[PDB]
Amino acid sequence: DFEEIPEEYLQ
Amino acid sequence: EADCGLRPLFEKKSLEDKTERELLESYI
Amino acid sequence: IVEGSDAEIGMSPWQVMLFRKSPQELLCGASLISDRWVLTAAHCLLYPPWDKNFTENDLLVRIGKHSRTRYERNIEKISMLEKIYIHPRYNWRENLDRDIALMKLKKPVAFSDYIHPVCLPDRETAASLLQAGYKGRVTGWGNLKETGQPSVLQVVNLPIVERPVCKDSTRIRITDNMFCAGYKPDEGKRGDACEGDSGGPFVMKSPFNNRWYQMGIVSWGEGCDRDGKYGFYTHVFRLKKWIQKVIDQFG
Ligand SMILES: N[C@H](Cc1ccccc1)C(=O)N1CCC[C@H]1C(=O)NCc1cc(Cl)ccc1Cl
Ligand SMILES: *[C@@H]1O[C@H](CO)[C@@H](O)[C@H](O)[C@H]1NC(C)=O
Ligand code: NA
Ligand code: NA
Repeated sequence: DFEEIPEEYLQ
Repeated sequence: EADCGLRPLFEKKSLEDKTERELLESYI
Repeated sequence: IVEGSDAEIGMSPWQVMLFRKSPQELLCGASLISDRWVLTAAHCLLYPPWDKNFTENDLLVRIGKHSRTRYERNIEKISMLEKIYIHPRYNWRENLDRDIALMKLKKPVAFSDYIHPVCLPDRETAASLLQAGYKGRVTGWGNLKETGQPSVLQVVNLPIVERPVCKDSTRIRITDNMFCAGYKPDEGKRGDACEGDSGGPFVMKSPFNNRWYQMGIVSWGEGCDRDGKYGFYTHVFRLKKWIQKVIDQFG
C-alpha cells in the first residue's frame, strides 16, 4: 500500500 | 532547542493555522 | 485519528512516522524533539502480548511527511536509528504505565519548512496547561474508525479530562504518568486517536510564549472514539527527568 522508498534507505 | 515549537510556515511568518484559536479559547 | 481533519501543510513539522522496513508499513507515530532525537511510545517498540520487540535495524523514521503512503520526494527525510531507549519501568504487562521511548538517529536531520522540533514542557508550562478543559492537539496517520485509512496526516483537537472522569471511564488502572482527553457524550463534538496513532504527540500551544509543547504521547484507549471512553496519553513532563538523563548520557 506504500510507495517504495529509495533503496539507499534500505541498505 | 532555542527555536523549538515555532513552525516555519506558521509562527515564523505570523500565520495561524485554522484551528489553533480553538486551543487558545480553551486556555481560560 | 477518528473525527479529525486533514492537517495543513507544515502544521505539525515535528510529526514523525515510524516505518517498518519489511513488510513496508506504518508502525506508529512519533515526534522530533531535536535534530537527533525522536520521542515515541514504548509500546510501539516493545509489546510482548503482540509479539512486538523491534530492534534498530527493523525500523526507519520518516520526517516531514504529509501523505501517509506516498514517498514525498524533496520533502520528507528518512533516517536510520542508532539506538532505542525504552523507559526502564515501562509497564507492558498491565497498563502501559510509563509508555515512553526515545530513538537516537544515526545522523542529524536537516530542518526545513516541513521538519522542525517541538518543545518539551517545563514544570511551569505543564502546571499551567495540563488542566481539565484545556485542549491539546493529536496528530497521526492511524485509522479513521475503530472498525478506513487516511490519505494525509490527520489532526484533532481534544480537551483534557478531569482525572476522576478518566478513572471512572475504565477498569484499567490509571497512574499519574497518564492523562486522558476527549469529549464527553453530552459535549456533542467527537474525536480520538486510533490504531496507528500510537506514539504520536499531544501538543499544546502555550499562550505565554506562543510555542508548541508536547504534553502527551498517544498511548491507549478502549476502542476508538467510543462514547464515554477517552484516549490516554503518556504524561511527558512527569517522565522528563528520564528523557533528560538519556539525552545527557547518550547525546
Ligand atoms: N485497547 C488497548 C487497551 C490497553 C491499555 C493498556 C494495556 C493493555 C491494553 C490499547 O489501547 N492498547 C493495547 C496496547 C497498545 C494500546 C493501543 O492500541 N493504543 C492505541 C490507541 C491510543 C489511543 Cl489514545 C486511543 C486509541 C488507541 Cl487504539
Ligand atoms: C526484546 O528483545 C531484546 C533483544 O532482542 C531481548 O533482550 C529482550 O529480552 C526481548 N524481550 C523483552 C525485552 O521483553
Ligand atoms: Na475505574
Ligand atoms: Na470518547
